Amino acid sequence: ARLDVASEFRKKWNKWALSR
Repeated sequence: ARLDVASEFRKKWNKWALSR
């Protein structure tokens, strides 16, 4: 399964959008 990771990666990227 690549959902737990694919989802976790979205959380780490979200900070980039909120920081940018």
